[PDB]
This record gives sequence, structure tokens and C-alpha cells, in this order.
Amino acid sequence: IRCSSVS
Amino acid sequence: IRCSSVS
Amino acid sequence: GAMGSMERASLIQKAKLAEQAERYEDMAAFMKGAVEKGEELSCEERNLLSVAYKNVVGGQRAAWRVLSSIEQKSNEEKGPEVREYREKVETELQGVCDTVLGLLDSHLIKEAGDAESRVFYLKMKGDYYRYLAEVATGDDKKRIIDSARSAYQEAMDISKKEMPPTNPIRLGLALNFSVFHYEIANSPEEAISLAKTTFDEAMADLHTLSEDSYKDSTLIMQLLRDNLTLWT
Amino acid sequence: GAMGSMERASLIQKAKLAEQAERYEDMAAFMKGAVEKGEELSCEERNLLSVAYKNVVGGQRAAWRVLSSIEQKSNEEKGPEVREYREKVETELQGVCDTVLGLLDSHLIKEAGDAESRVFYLKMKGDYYRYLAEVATGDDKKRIIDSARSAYQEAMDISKKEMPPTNPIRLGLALNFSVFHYEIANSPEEAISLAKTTFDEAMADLHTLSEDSYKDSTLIMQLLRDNLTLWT
Ligand SMILES: [Ca+2]
Ligand SMILES: [Ca+2]
Ligand SMILES: [Cl-]
Ligand SMILES: [Cl-]
Ligand SMILES: [Cl-]
Ligand SMILES: [Cl-]
Ligand SMILES: [Cl-]
Ligand SMILES: [Cl-]
Ligand SMILES: [Mg+2]
Ligand SMILES: [Mg+2]
Ligand SMILES: [Mg+2]
Ligand SMILES: [Mg+2]
Ligand SMILES: [Mg+2]
Ligand SMILES: [Mg+2]
Ligand code: NA
Ligand code: NA
Repeated sequence: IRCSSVS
Repeated sequence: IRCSSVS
Repeated sequence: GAMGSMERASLIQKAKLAEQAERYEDMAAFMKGAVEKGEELSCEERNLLSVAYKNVVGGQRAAWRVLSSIEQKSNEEKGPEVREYREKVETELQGVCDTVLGLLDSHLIKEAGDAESRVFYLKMKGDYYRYLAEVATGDDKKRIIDSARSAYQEAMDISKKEMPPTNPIRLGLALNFSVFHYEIANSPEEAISLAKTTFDEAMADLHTLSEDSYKDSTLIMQLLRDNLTLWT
Repeated sequence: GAMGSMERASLIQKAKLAEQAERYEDMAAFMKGAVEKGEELSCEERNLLSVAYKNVVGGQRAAWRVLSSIEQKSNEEKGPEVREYREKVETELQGVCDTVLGLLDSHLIKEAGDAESRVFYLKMKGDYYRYLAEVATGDDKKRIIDSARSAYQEAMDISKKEMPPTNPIRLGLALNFSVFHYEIANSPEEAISLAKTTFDEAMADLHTLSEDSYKDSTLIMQLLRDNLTLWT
């Protein structure tokens, strides 16, 4: 899985 | 639902 | 002609890379460049061209429908912005359809002598006139609808003479022509008749096919059945 | 400045329409036009700007990763096409990041006096330097990484002085700074420490929040936990 990030 | 179409 | 300096084979290779990257605007520009090399397209190349532009115009059509719905509810609110932005998306969509129709007219259709290629391109011509018809309102709305119908009809005539009823190009042409009848020409009975006759004649020809061809044909037959379930 | 003739309020209205239509390139152009009016942005407008460019650069990053993987397997095949097309997408991505960083430098950050706005813009500056760092290889790769780190650090310093630990901007800054540590700075222990400390301090402040603020904060806390589960 790829890391989660936010705007 | 919308109609199905193809390329 | 921003692709005029790139090799035909490199344009095709990059169209395939763009498809894997889901970069469909790039894919369509690469395939337009390949068409403008002037040589006829192989089966695989024809499908790359269609997939690319179907995805580009599909995003525009989906956006246009969102904006059209908002515009109609706002007219049931004030300000020109929703109409302006809908018109912008509409103009872009029309430009893509004009591009595709221009590639077909210059000169894909006139050089297409084999049934599979001629039917494929005439189906595309019907499709992109159909997309224009979805947004048409003015002086030429009826002329646009009849350009779609005429292209589809010519494709149907060739396909019934030259292809088996399970041929996936023939099946997809019939599917899209039936959508044209239902959604554009206000002819739901014609749409249903065409979908049912197409499905039944394909079913009776499945026994000829290999396992791979069987899977190709029955996938499109399922779409015909899905439409018939929606329409009946 | 193709948006220079449109009213600020119409640009904002059309950005919202473009979001509903999933037309994120349009959305970003509208919000760029709004920023270039020179006035400060409200909270809602800042979020429109970020959402628009996050979606634009997100598609480019996803395409770049597909093409990079193909390129590396082809070098483990011949022809310059995969490298050329990867470079094309890379150049486009860098151009979008330069556009965003240019809006922040001219002149969003220097006019942002309140904690919420200053932290938001410094987080964005860290993010778009981080996106540049993901594709950087040459003379300035280390300078790009330290521009991201410095922007994030300045944002962190303000956020710890001026915002509660449950503030969603503070939480999202910490989340993205921890991703920077893990993915860019090769500092997984720093990433894990920051995510855990951020999560624990937010948990102990949840009791202050209303139900709506609780839902906002715990959504980002879940992303911190999701990363920690991946990393540990
Ligand atoms: Ca001829
Ligand atoms: Ca100042
Ligand atoms: Cl507009
Ligand atoms: Cl215009
Ligand atoms: Cl035309
Ligand atoms: Cl290229
Ligand atoms: Cl170039
Ligand atoms: Cl820069
Ligand atoms: Mg040549
Ligand atoms: Mg015709
Ligand atoms: Mg009847
Ligand atoms: Mg004004
Ligand atoms: Mg800085
Ligand atoms: Mg350790
Ligand atoms: Na090639
Ligand atoms: Na307005």
C-alpha cells in the first residue's frame, strides 16, 4: 500500500 | 442507469 | 501537427504507454499524430485510436451532463456562470468530435477497403455525430442526427453483407446504433427491435466460435441484454 | 492571465462547478485566476485551491510512477520512447508544482498573518516541494528536500504555538510531514515518532470537541493510524 496524505 | 455503449 | 516530427512507430508505442498511465488526452494526441502519417491503421491501432478518444470525450460528456443538470435546476438562482461554464465544456467537446470526424474524413474512411476497417470507421463516425447530437440545439440539430443515422446505416449494411453476426465490431455497431435510436432519435421500439434481433442472431452463431472468440462476442451480447433490461 | 477578465466571485463559483464535474484542471485554472486577483483567500477558498491542484498533480504523479516502473524494468528492450514520455510527464508535473509554489511566493504566504492561513500555505509549500523531490535526481535534489523540510518545519512551529492538537490543518500537516520523513528523507523512525506523537496528543484533546469537529479530527487520525500500521 502507499502512504496516506491530505490536501 | 445509463445505456451501455462501446468503442 | 505537433506530432509531425515523431516516428509513426514511436507514436504508437507512446499511445500504449499513455494507456497504461491512464493519460488519455496524451493517448489521443499520439494516435492523432499516427493517423496524420497518412498510412492505413492496423486493427490494434484502430482500437487504440477509438479507446483514446472514447475516454477523452467520455469525461467531457460526463462533465457536460453534470453542468446541464445544474443549469436546468437553476432555471426552474441567477448569474451567467453556470451557462458560461457549460458552454465552455460543450465547445471543448464539440472540438474533440470535430477532430475525430476530421480524421475519419481525411482520410481514414476513403482508404478503408476491407469490411472490418470500413465498418469500424463508419461506426466511429456515427458515434461522434451522436455525441454532437447529445448537445445540439440549433439550426443543424436534425442534420447532425441524420449524419449519425446515415453513418450507422452504411456500417450496418456492410456488416450484414460481410461479417458474421458474432463479429465484435458488428455487435458493437448494433449496440451503439440501438443506443442512438433510444436516446437520440426518440425511437425506443427501433432500439429494442435492433438489440433483440442482434442478440438472437449472435446467439445462433456462437457454436462456430473458439473459446476466445466466444468470450469476445458474449461480452458485448451481455451489454445488449443489459440495455434491453433497462428498456423493457 | 487568461482569467484576468473574469470576476473573482465568478472564478470561485466556476471552481465549485468544476469540482462537481470532476474537471480538476479547470478547477485549478479558476482558482489560480482567483489567487491572481491579489486578495487574501478565505478558508473555503484555500481548500478549493488545494483540492484542485492536489487532484491535478495526483494524476501526474500516478502516471509518472507507472512510467518510471516501466522504464526501470526496460533497463533491467530498447528505444528512447519510455524515457522520453516519462520525461514529458515529469516536466509537466514540475511545471504544475512551480505554478503552485509561485502562487504561494507571490504573494499568499507573505500576506498570511493568521495561524490557520499561514500554516495552510506553508504546508502546501512543503507538499509541492515534496512532489518535486519525488522526481528529483540532479544538482538540486538535496536543496529541494530541504525546502520541503524547512516549509513543513516552519508550519509545525506555528501550529504547535497557535492551534490545538486536534485542529485538522495541524493534523494534516503532521500526517504529510511524516510521509515526507518516511518517503523522501529516508527517516522512517522520525516518521513513526511524529505520527504517534501527533495521534496521541490529538486523542487527549478530543474531549473538547463538538460532534462535527470530532468527526473532522478523527478522520485524519485514522490516516495517521493507517500509515503507522503500514510502517510498523
Ligand atoms: Ca481512394
Ligand atoms: Ca507584507
Ligand atoms: Cl467559463
Ligand atoms: Cl470563449
Ligand atoms: Cl463536423
Ligand atoms: Cl513524449
Ligand atoms: Cl520537449
Ligand atoms: Cl521553484
Ligand atoms: Mg518515418
Ligand atoms: Mg456517412
Ligand atoms: Mg411497443
Ligand atoms: Mg472585480
Ligand atoms: Mg519556507
Ligand atoms: Mg527503531
Ligand atoms: Na518504437
Ligand atoms: Na458569482
